[PDB]
Amino acid sequence: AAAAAAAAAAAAAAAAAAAAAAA
Amino acid sequence: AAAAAAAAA
Amino acid sequence: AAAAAAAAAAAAA
Repeated sequence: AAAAAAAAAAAAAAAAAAAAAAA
Repeated sequence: AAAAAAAAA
Repeated sequence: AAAAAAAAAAAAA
């Protein structure tokens, strides 16, 4: 469960980085 | 990635 | 699954 959560967190971070690049 | 976001804020 | 979740989140936003 913890691992899954971590993965999710990682995924969210990647999405944020992509948004910044677009701006 | 998370660290970079914090710096921007 | 993770990808799906992400997509869902995006949709929600």
